[PDB]
Amino acid sequence: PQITLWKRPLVTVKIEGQLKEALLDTGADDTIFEEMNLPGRWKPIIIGGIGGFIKVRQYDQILIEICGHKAIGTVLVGPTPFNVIGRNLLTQIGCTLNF
Amino acid sequence: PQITLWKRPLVTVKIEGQLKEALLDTGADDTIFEEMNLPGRWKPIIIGGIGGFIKVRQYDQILIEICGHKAIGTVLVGPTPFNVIGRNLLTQIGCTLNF
Ligand SMILES: CC(C)CN(C[C@@H](O)[C@H](Cc1ccccc1)NC(=O)O[C@H]1CO[C@H]2OCC[C@H]21)S(=O)(=O)c1ccc(N)cc1
Repeated sequence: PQITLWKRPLVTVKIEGQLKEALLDTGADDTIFEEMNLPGRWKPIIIGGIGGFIKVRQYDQILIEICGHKAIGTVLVGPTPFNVIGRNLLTQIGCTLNF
Repeated sequence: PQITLWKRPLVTVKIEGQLKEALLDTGADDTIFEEMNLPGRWKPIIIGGIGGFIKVRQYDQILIEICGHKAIGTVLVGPTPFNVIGRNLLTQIGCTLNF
């Protein structure tokens, strides 16, 4: 799908059987979600952005189906204001910017 | 141009005679640059990111020339870690996400 940027690029994702909306965020290197249960071993890390840094849990090789496209990669869990799909997963669905 | 997301989507920008690289950021509603001077009056505002908020100066009707495409709109100036071109200006160059 082609997506214009007049509104936030929020898509519906299926992750761990749960339905969530997330931002397709080209300014995010990695994917991060609100608090939720995910499988496998995790490690506490600390990501930062505009204004400061948060503590999250890094889960590896997590599956997400993003607007009907499947991707596997690292998903971080923690107090993010929005779920964001970052470049680590955007690449896997072959997402590009065009102008 | 078509831009893949394996690397950060940086582009060279010309703004008020200055050359800068800025992140094509589809998760940013607004455009913000590190400290610089700009024409016109400005109003202080607060913006919030993943882990906190920052005090920035808001400028309106600022000319930005992004990768050879021109746009005019709001530009915020504050202690951002990376210059980001938000949707308020991505929309003006006809930028779209495609996958
Ligand atoms: C620090 C920057 C490189 C921006 N980042 C991605 C960006 O899309 C965020 C993602 C984002 C989205 C909503 C809320 C917080 C963060 N948006 C953002 O900070 O924009 C703010 C300035 O313009 C305004 O527009 C909305 C928020 C304001 S980030 O969220 O901090 C980030 C950094 C690393 C990872 N792995 C994931 C996300």
